[PDB]
Amino acid sequence: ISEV
Amino acid sequence: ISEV
Amino acid sequence: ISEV
Amino acid sequence: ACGYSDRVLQLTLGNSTITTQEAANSVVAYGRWPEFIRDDEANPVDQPTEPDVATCRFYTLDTVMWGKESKGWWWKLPDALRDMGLFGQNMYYHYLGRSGYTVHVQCNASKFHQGALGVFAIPEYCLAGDSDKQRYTSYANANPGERGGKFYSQFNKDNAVTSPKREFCPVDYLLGCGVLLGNAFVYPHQIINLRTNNSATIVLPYVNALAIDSMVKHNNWGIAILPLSPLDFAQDSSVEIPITVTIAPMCSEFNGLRNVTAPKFQ
Amino acid sequence: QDSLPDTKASGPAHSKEVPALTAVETGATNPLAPSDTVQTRHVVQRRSRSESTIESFFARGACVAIIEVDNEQPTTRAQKLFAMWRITYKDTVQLRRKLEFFTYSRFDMEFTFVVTANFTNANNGHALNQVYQIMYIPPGAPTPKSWDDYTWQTSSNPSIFYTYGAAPARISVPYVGLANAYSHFYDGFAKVPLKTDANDQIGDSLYSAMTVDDFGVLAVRVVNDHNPTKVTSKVRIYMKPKHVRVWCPRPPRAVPYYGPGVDYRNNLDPLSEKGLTTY
Amino acid sequence: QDSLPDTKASGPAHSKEVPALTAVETGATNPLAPSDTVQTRHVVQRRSRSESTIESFFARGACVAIIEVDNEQPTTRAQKLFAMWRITYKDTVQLRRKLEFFTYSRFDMEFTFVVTANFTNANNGHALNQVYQIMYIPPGAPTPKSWDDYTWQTSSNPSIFYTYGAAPARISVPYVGLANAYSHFYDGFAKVPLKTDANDQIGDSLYSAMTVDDFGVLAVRVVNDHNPTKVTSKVRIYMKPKHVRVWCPRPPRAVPYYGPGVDYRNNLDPLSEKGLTTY
Amino acid sequence: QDSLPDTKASGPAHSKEVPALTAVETGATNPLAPSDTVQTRHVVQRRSRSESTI
Amino acid sequence: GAQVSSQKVGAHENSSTINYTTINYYKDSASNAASKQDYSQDPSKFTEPLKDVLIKTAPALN
Amino acid sequence: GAQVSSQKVGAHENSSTINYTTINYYKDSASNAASKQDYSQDPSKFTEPLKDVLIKTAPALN
Amino acid sequence: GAQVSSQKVGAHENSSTINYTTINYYKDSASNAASKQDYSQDPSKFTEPLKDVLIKTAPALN
Amino acid sequence: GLPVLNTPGSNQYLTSDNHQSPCAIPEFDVTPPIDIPGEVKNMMELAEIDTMIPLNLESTKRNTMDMYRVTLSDSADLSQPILCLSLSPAFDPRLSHTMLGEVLNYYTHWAGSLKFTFLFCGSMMATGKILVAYAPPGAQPPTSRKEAMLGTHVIWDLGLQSSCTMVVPWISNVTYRQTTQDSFTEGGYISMFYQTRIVVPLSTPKSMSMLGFVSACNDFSVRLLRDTTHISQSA
Amino acid sequence: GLPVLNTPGSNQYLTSDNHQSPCAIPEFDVTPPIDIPGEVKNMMELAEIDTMIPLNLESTKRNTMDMYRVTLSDSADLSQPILCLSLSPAFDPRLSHTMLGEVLNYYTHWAGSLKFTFLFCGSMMATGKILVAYAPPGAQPPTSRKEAMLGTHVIWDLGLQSSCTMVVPWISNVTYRQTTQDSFTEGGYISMFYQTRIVVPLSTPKSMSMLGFVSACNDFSVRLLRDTTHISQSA
Amino acid sequence: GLPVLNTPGSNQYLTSDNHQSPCAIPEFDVTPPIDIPGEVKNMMELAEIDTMIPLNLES
Ligand SMILES: CCOC(=O)c1ccc(OCCCCC2CCN(c3ccc(C)nn3)CC2)cc1
Ligand SMILES: CCOC(=O)c1ccc(OCCCCC2CCN(c3ccc(C)nn3)CC2)cc1
Ligand SMILES: *C(=O)CCCCCCCCCCCCC
Ligand SMILES: *C(=O)CCCCCCCCCCCCC
Ligand SMILES: *C(=O)CCCCCCCCCCCCC
Repeated sequence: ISEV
Repeated sequence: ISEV
Repeated sequence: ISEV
Repeated sequence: ACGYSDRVLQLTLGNSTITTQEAANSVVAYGRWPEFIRDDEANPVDQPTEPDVATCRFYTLDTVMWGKESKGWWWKLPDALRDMGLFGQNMYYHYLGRSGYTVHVQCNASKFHQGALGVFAIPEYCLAGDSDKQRYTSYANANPGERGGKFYSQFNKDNAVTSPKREFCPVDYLLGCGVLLGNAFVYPHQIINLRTNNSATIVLPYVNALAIDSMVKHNNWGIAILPLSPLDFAQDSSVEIPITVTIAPMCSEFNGLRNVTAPKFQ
Repeated sequence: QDSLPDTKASGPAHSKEVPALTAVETGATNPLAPSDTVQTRHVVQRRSRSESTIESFFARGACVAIIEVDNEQPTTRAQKLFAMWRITYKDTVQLRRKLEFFTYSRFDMEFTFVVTANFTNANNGHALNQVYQIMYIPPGAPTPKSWDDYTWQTSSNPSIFYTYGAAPARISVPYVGLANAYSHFYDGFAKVPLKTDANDQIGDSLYSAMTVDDFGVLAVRVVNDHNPTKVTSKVRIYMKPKHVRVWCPRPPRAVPYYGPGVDYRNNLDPLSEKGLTTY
Repeated sequence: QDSLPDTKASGPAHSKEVPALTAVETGATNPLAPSDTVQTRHVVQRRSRSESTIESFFARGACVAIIEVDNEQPTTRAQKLFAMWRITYKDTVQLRRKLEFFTYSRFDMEFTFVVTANFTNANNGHALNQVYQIMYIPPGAPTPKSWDDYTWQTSSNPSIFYTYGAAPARISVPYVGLANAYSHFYDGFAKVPLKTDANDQIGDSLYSAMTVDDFGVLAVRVVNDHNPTKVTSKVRIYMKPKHVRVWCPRPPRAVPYYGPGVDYRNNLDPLSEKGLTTY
Repeated sequence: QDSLPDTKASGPAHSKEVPALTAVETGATNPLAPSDTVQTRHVVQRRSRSESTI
Repeated sequence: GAQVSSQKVGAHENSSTINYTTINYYKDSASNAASKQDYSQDPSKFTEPLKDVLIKTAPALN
Repeated sequence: GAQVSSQKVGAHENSSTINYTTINYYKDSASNAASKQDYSQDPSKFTEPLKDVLIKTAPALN
Repeated sequence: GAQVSSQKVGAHENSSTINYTTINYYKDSASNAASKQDYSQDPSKFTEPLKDVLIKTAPALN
Repeated sequence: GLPVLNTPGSNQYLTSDNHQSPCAIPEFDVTPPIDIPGEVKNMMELAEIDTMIPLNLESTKRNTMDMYRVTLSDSADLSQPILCLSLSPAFDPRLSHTMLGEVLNYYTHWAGSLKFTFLFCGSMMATGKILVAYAPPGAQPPTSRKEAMLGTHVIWDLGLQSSCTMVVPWISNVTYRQTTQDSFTEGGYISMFYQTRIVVPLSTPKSMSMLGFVSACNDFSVRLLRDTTHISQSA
Repeated sequence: GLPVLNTPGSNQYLTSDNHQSPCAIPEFDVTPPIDIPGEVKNMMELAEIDTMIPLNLESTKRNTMDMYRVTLSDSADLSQPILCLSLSPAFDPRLSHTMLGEVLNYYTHWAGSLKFTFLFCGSMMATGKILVAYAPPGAQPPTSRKEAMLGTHVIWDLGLQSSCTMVVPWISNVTYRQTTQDSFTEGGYISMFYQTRIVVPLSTPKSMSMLGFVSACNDFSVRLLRDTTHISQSA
Repeated sequence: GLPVLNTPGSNQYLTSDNHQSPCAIPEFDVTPPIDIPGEVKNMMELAEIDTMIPLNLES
């Protein structure tokens, strides 16, 4: 994932 | 997962 | 995963 | 160093040697030199025949004359070589045959002559026919042997329906095949422009959708020679100079030996 | 990054190096850039050839066939209760011309089917929704003689059952060629006349043609038993080549196609009149 | 957090600092807050400008065109068996006015298509469900002369096949401008009249217009062969700009639009009567 | 990998080993390859029986 | 490739930070939805284009 | 089995690298979509098939 | 529970090993698709059921 | 086949939605951006720019250049208001077509402080003191300076600094007012009076114009996007 | 049953899409590739190959072998242009059917530098100097060498190297021009003049052909795929 | 409700497909395999068995  |  |  | 040049070549294959003092370098079609079928691209399982020097040497075809009205000449490979010494025998004794070629086109004149020959090596050169009837050119007509065929300035439809000629009608500006000649330069080529060079030298690899095929049923390469600029000299309105085509098979191999194929060319 | 080369800053020249002169007789195209012949500035180039890649050029579903099939009372005279089409890109011209920039190709094929229908006559009652069967019959397999005979049992042949009104049907086909690549052009024959043949028809063949059935046929029918009123339907087939590779470039078709080979017949005059010194 | 600045507590003043006085001649707006001119309390501010961001202002699908297409017996006189529309935001006024608060823009475009149909006449039997083809024809490409001619083969042009009754069709278009930004306004010409021209029509051009075809057309047709009874259809096109950037603000249109440029014709009186000293 | 066996390069023979002769009476099928009876080249085989599995 | 962000929660249920998940399905960014996470900026290029920007308590003209 | 790649972003929203995710659902590669990540090559086999390739500032014929 | 395997790639796009993903949604294995990853075997039980299996270069009958 | 169940909302189309969709022109080579001057990130930036108010909408003055001109005079009746106006930024005819009024007319709700700036376009020999005011809603709209003095106000002295700014502070009961007219969300009254009078010397014009400007303060915001009544289209 | 909601676009068919679909012939044993000579990775490669220009499209010359031949002569009127042409690679009749023109006719937009190469097909005893030029758009299209000299140009000296190459540098206002004709995206003018004249000795032909070629430079690209007008089909 | 978009091919039936589907007889007690002689894994095994040719197809 790329959770901001 | 079970990647063969 | 296989993220290129 | 020493004195070497782009214009002076010696080609040696088997017992034959060609010299030229006015070349315009030389072309290797698609950057690929001829080579034998590799084990990992191999399909027929039988041990191949590789005749080497006996077939991979220079055969010179009958000379054609270039004059002010000459619209152009064409040849097909292996067909132009079907009767050439041991190459021809190997072609007709085997079901399968692959081979690459060195093509050397020869045409000298004088510093006061003028004209330019476009020399084109075309993969799968399918030509257009005579008729209302599509895909109807007969095998014997499709294959002129060493003689080759010619081009025409225009489309004369073979009218005689009842007993049809079953010949090609190759129109020059359409490259004999429904396309414009000016784009034929995407094919491997050289130009013999008489103020620059005596000759053209094109090295052809075997090109096909298969590693090996029937040479009797299928031509791999077409050789088209069309005058891009017409022959001219001094003021003499009927000039004529010879064009001579010399071709050599390269890396020739044959599979599927049995009794000889004798095609009917009548 | 996939951008094209930057333009280099290039200044005045007085030298023995002459890029501007060449000899096209060699077979070569002169590799020149603007900076070889005029003074140039430095340009950081961002343009790219992303849309002109082989995949991007063919990445579009093209119409290759319009198959018409009727659903009506099986009377007793030549009807359209079922139809057959030989699979090809040659009944249409647009994709044919694109594929023919190249001598050989290799690819997977995606087929999409748009089905439309309508009432043929002013009125006899109506019709309940139709299901269509699109069956592939590879060469060798029994072809149907009747819209509901045993071949439609399709035990081994692949079939699509399409429901009218549903999203257009779609399947993919592997690279299925007998050779290592598809030949868009074949300068040869399937048979050779031999000196020892009885009639000289034994060895006769069509120039450029390879196998008699090429890749087989699509048999299409309406599975529904006929309504009292006739419904006419058309199946439009859109073909897209995917995972594409191509070999040996060719000049594009310049004059109208005349059948499955390279034959031309007329409109052999592709170019307009324009004066030599007219812009 | 994206909330607006808090109000500071501000008390009485007797000073040489005068925020309340200024000179608008400079071109500047006086940067004042309530605390510069009146006594204020401390307010912890929670309000935000989330909905007035450029994206949020344009983040809505707007109606830009109503294309009408008929499906009926191809008779022999001007019909609507197919239709063409030049892609633009200028046939409608609402989105046009919004885009025109700005001189230049850059964005991706989302197109949604609502298709409705109905029976044109009292009665001749009925119609089976229709499939619509929406084809994009970029400038240069062959435009259709007939509802089922070869151009509809669509081998390279993008086409949408919409089934009546299905959820409205939707596609996205990249930023496709010839420039670095779209010009909502162009103070210029596409051609210049030169002193050496033959007729003085050679160099004539429309003021403000740039390319002749702008971005091409959408060709629309019903793929279905005609029923006995006529079906009339309308395709409504909704346009939404997404991933939006805009430059150089402009005064909004105050009087009714009169064609594709800035021309006004009438209702040049936008403002009401109100007395000077009337609340 | 699931490809079929490669063809081995096989040359001339003059021997007491006779693969070409057999006796079907036994109930057996003679296990021969092209290289047992004709001269063969080396072929790297890539074909497979993927579609003819049960 | 899932992308996770906090929602700006307006009306809070009687049940703290809540999140939402996004995944792009297409290669062309034109196909993507709008992030709507937009940064703002100063109005000064419009409200104050002056070569010598002056402070509000000082005389505009001096 | 998810495959994640960067999009070549054309028009950038006013909100850096964006990604997209791909998963193959079928055993037969013929069923797969097109990656559209295509490497290019030199034109030389077409623009320059010469046995002695020469440099543009030198005389083509010598 | 996702299962990941390599595809046997036939026609390769101009863009190496590609994979596909499988998940079983149902408790009963009868509901499952076909893996199509099938191992082969020797024909000998059919082509050679002999009690004394002999080698092809030797005489079948001795 | 993953087991799925279609929920309500399925197959609808909402104008306000935010979803992905197929790209009709794949792998297209997009033109890069260049740094153009004048970029805007929020509509509220435009509402913070001072724009000139059509303060004079009398019969012959409206839809004319004079709608922007308020006449100040040394012989004006000092008891009367110079101008009176309602604080309805998107609705009041004098405010509704300003850049502020225009942005607000694409929204349903507004909140925040506003600032009015007046410019004296008289001669340099002209002097004067003016009272400009703001009365929050609920009482009688001011008819006398006496009443106006009692609310928020600025006494403007004319001089080298040519312009004066009165800030109308956000004083509201509701957290957001409406952009349309409504007594429940009314904003109050703006009025102007002479504090002394315009005084000129001889050989000097006794009459002159005052121009007025409006803009939003940095606390101003808007919400609920809507269509404007300020543009329309015939059949 | 995973709760799902069908978005707009559902059940449509886009010709331009990129999706997976069931394989109709499962587990098929595919024929492996072999290394065929001549592989192409991009259409732009074909446009970089020199192809011969139909420079002479006069009434009796067009659709004939002579359309490729421009006559140069020692008695030509030296004041006149040898040839004039518009820089419209996909549209101009002389350029539109070249391999370059053909690839560009499947696209809406082109950008980059082009190069024109001319071949002297005269006798070796023939000499001459020729000026070949390129005028960017906006002014009068050149009618005299005098005017042509002023723009981008090469003075070609005939000699052992038989051919000359003029590069037309990318000089444009827009980032991409259109492949169709359009004054807003016009490319300018190409023209040719004698710098001195063709000079021959006696017993030598006084007249001869010049052949011309066009190809793209490595900075050239195209975009927005479209259908060509160069092929069509009857009912 | 996960936002989904129905692609072409949706609701079709392909004879050649390979998908899961509901089991009509859940939790059924299946009979186990036994080791039967003569198992076949590939059709090509049968083609490798010598069979007798009808060489003489005269009238
Ligand atoms: C004749 C000239 O054209 C060609 O050479 C040429 C080359 C390759 C081509 O690809 C098609 C080959 C595959 C043939 C068919 C294989 C299976 N097809 C199926 C199968 C099942 C279903 C239900 N629907 N379609 C449809 C296509 C088509 C034509
Ligand atoms: C003329 C004034 O307006 C403009 O300047 C202006 C600027 C930008 C605009 O964006 C549209 C540009 C893209 C044009 C088209 C490109 C492709 N389109 C497609 C393509 C395929 C399909 C099936 N459906 N729609 C539809 C839009 C539209 C208008
Ligand atoms: C990053 O995305 C890795 C995690 C992926 C989680 C499963 C995604 C399921 C949806 C697949 C999208 C396929 C789009 C073509
Ligand atoms: C690799 O794919 C492991 C991660 C899997 C994430 C969930 C995928 C959900 C989609 C399942 C696809 C089933 C296709 C037959
Ligand atoms: C193993 O499967 C763990 C990973 C799960 C990834 C998400 C799967 C989403 C599909 C759920 C299937 C439910 C079937 C009843």
